[PDB]
Amino acid sequence: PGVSVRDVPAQDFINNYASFLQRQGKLEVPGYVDIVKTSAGNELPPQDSEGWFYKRAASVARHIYLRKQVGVGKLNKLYGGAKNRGVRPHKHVDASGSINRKVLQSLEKLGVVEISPKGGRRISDNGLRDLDRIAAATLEDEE
Amino acid sequence: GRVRTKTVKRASKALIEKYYPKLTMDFQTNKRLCDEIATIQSKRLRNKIAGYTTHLMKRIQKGPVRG
Amino acid sequence: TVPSVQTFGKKKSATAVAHVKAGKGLIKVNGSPITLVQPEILRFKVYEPLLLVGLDKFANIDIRVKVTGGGHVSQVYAIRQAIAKGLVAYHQKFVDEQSKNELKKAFTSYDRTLLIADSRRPEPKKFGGRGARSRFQKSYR
Amino acid sequence: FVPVELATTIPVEIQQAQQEIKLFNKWSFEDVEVKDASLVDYIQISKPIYVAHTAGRYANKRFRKAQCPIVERLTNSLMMNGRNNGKKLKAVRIVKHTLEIINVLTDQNPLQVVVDAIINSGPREDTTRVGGGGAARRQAVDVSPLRRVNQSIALLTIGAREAAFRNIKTIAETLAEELINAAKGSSTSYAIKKKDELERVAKSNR
Amino acid sequence: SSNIMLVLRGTLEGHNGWVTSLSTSAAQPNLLVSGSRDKTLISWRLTENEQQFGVPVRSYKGHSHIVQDVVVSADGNYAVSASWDKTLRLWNLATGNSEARFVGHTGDVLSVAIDANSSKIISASRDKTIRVWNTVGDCAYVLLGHTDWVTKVRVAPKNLVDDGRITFVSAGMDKIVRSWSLNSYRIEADFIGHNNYINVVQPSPDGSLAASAGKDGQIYVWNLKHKSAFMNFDAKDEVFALAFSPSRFWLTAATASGIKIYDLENEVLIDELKPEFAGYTKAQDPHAVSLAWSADGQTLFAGYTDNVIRVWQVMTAN
Amino acid sequence: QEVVIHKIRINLTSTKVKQLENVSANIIKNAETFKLVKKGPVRLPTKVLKISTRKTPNGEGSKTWDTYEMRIHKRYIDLEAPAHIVKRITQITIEPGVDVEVIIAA
Amino acid sequence: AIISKKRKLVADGVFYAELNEFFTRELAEEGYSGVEVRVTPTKTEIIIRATKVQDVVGENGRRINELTLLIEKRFKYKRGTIALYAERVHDRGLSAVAQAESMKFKLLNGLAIRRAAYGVVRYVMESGAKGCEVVISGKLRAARAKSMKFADGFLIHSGQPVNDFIETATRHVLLRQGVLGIKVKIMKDPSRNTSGPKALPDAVTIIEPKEEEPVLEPSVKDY
RNA sequence: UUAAUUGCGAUAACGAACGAGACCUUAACCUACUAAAUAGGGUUGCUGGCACUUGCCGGUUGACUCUUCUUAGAGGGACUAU
Ligand SMILES: [Mg+2]
Ligand SMILES: [Mg+2]
Ligand SMILES: [Mg+2]
Repeated sequence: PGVSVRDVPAQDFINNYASFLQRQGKLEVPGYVDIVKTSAGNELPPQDSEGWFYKRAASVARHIYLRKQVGVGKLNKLYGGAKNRGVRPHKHVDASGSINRKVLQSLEKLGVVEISPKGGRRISDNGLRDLDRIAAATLEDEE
Repeated sequence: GRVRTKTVKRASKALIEKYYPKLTMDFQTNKRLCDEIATIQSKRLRNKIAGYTTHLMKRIQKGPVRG
Repeated sequence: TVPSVQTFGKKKSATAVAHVKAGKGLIKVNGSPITLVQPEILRFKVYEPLLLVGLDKFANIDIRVKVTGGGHVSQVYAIRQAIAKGLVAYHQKFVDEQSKNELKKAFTSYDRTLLIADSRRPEPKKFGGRGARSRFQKSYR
Repeated sequence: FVPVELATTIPVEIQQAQQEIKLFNKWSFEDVEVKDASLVDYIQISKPIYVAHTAGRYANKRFRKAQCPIVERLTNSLMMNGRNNGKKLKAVRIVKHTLEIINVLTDQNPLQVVVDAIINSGPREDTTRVGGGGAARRQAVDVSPLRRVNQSIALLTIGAREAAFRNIKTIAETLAEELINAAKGSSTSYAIKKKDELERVAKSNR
Repeated sequence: SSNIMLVLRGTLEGHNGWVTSLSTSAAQPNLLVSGSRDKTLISWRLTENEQQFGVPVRSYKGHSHIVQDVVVSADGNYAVSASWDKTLRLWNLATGNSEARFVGHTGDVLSVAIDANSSKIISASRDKTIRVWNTVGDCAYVLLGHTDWVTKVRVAPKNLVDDGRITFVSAGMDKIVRSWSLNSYRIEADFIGHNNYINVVQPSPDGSLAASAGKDGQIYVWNLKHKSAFMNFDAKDEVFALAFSPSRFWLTAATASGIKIYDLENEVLIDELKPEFAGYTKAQDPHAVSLAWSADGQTLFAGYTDNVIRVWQVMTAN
Repeated sequence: QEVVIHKIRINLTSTKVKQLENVSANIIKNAETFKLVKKGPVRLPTKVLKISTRKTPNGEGSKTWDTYEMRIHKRYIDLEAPAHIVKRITQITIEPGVDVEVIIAA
Repeated sequence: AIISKKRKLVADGVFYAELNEFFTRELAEEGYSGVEVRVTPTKTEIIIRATKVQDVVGENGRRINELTLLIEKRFKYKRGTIALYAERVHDRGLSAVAQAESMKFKLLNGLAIRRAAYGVVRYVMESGAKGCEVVISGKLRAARAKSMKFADGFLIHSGQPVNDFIETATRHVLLRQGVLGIKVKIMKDPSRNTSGPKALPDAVTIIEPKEEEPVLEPSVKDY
């Protein structure tokens, strides 16, 4: 009857997207991978190391698909959490913005994410198609 | 918790005394009657009075009552 | 022109507006199908308006729910409430009364919150305390 | 009997668990007998619930606590200790796990086992601190069914919590073990031991 | 008296309040539109299967207070209700839709009355005034009748050939029953007779007979086409509703005790109706609020305070 | 001559509710009299201005607080008319306490 | 121009308060009671209520004009955008502030305090008020200070009908040994209200029924 | 008896006032009104992706209309009702 991303278990979809990205090789890794925090209020870099920036990218793409217009600050806000400030109560701290920006740039390069009027970023038609395909694949796997 | 004050009960009694014909049984009608006749300032107070009157009426249809 | 009604569900702060339409049998929450929602352990709450009265009523009714406010659990509850309302509303409007009554009975017997929206609401905090009733630690030395 | 699909197609499992039996987490609330005269009407079962999470207005009146599904009560009890406090989803999950464990071991309905545990960890006679002046001497006294239920519920939870304090044995497993001990009156369980002690004390004081 | 020993058949249940009015349509026999205190309006259709003499079809949720009096149109498509929320609503029966909202009354609307053409509506309210409406939602004649409450307005049927004037009687908490005409557009006669307070003034299938009753515990029948004084019955208790039948010169009156049935001019006070209830102490008991006869003269429909609509049937002794 | 229909937005702000309502009613009446293109008196969410003060001047005592709150009623009305007519409408129907405000033109 | 709406409102209030303060400071001998502000098109309308109107007026534009000028200097308006109007305080006894002022004046003059209080009470009564309460706090003979309390009539104390009917006034009187404080309450008649509720919320009065001679057997009036 | 000198009562006291209560603000309900491109929807234009039959998720203040959710005016509603 028809498939879209909105109809898929989310985590699984994300995983699939990541896998696809890996297969491609195409994205542009800036080379901050295996050095950086992801969120500036964290005790550790990723517990996968080799990759998961792909995963992040996929997640971002999914988010974009879900919404209309998405920016960098917003992304940071979404992805950041509660920093342990010592013997002091926790606070919401925005994620590493540069990484997000890089991801966005990569997406743009690929042809998935597109700069929009008003401000921020939306989805490209090719990108949408790709997403749909991924969703379909996921569904098939589930079946 | 719910025990009615002088300003409810006395008023209700007075109403009953004045208007036993045409102040009958069910609540809504009684309330309406109260609204018509008595110069009650608040709504809630009026409602309370009406309720009390209804109660009194109910009590009446089982024998006479003091005061 | 299609037979359709607009029923809501409310819990705490959360509101879920469900549009019940004539057609094929769609149950969608924020655009995503009923099969998801995903606090996951509370997935069966959202199923309770479906399975308590049966999928037989759902063959012609299409439900599109938009959920805003509250938390997650609350949102789920609201959605459930909306779903419960919607079918009943439809029955009242475009089907028949007996059926509606039956549905109500089915709902009412298992859980109260499905039709009657929950009474409870946050008590305001007042001074000299952390919460609404709980005061600070008084000390006499 | 009869699977009919819609526009948004539902998984088969859900369809299966529908009209005939209103199953709990994924098995029947039916069978499961209250095998005790007294503690009937004070252990709920009967009304078939799907999740151990209802909204509930159970502390409103007086005996609104008694009309609450026992699973829910158990979950609530589990919810305790301030670090854990709130977070009922977690409690529910734990309960589910426990149920699964019970199903795995000695079969039966896990619900039945739970019921048995509840029955067999509620003390029959308690002692109140009545001095007749101020002396710490105690008096032998009968116990309400509701009270018996409540204490039983508490005790098992407490035991589970204790077990969980520095352990690989995730709370759920511990809880299941406790339940097993209770249903088949063991004295290796904590709650049961406590109950026994209480009984002994009562006997002494009488 | 003679033959007809009335038998309880069904107890039609599906309400959560006092069923304050019921009416069968002037042409169609199978419909019975029940209005209640729970703001609803349930349409019942005659089935004649086991106990269920009728099952619910359509509930008309669209009022904020008591639905007090309901009158069906000439045929059986429109149903007009009078509510305690100062308005009236015109309903389409097969649909589940409302049509017209009647704004004007500065007080809770008690009784509605539609004409034999279903052209000119007229309504009485706890307001001191009676109003003329049409099938759009528009005010015509505003009757400045009584100095106290108006309670019941029902339009009388006429056969003897045309006048240009249709006639009705206005009950009140004013002690005075008053007849009007509408196209002199004004008064016919004042039927001063009641000592206490009037609840119901009901015209018959005759037209020249209209019974008046209330808290008085008495039933003062009035002659309309001669404009003159007539019969006065005792009923002991307050009369909640009056009903004539297309069966005889019957008069069925709902008292505070139960339901008392009389012959009109050969004044015999015959049959009483009282059902059973569970529990109960002294002078309470659920009394019938409003009763309707079917156009056949076959079935008594009795709406109770206990939410139930009890159906009584004609059963001859031999 | 003058009659070219513009886009007119009129703001009303006060602390007194009744007065504001009266003003609104007056405006509507005026509109009716002039029978023009009308958008209703759209009501904006009332703004409660909060203040918290220790009841004490000195500081000694049981720490008791005040909640001095001032509620603002803001309501707008949209009209399509010539400006002169609007001016005429708004030059009268002024009650003390209510702030009458005109945007005027698109 | 270009200031937040809530903020603007706040500022207005502040301005009003300031004006009131100024009036209290200046027009004490004239017996100032109340100010009204009307921000109409072009001009701001300040209505003053004082006991001595003539004095306020001056040499028909001697004192009032000066006041206007001062106002202009202060809040920065154009010469012709502020107008002042002195008025009669209708019933001086029903105004608490006025009463307080009078009391203060009396004290200054050197009247017996108790006597003065009594006089004030009498005046209030005459004015037709339901109740008066006058508290005079301070050192009234001897160093150890005491608040004397002179009262008559009704009075309420608790609830929302307090801000409805009870009018209050507090003025501190300066004397060469220490400060007095004069606190005056007036309970206005609920029936004589103009705008608002016309009674105390608890007061329920029922109307009387009319006489009946009803029965006397049917009969019909015909037309 | 009640949260209460709150009442029922008993009674050289009788009827009253302040306080309590009433009140007011707020929080709850309103498919009943009065409304909205500074709230939200519906159809429908154009339009993006889908399965590819009609059907599903979208982007656009392109139209037209609606007020359930929204805000907030006027009301109603509970009086321990049955
Ligand atoms: Mg930590
Ligand atoms: Mg008081
Ligand atoms: Mg108080």
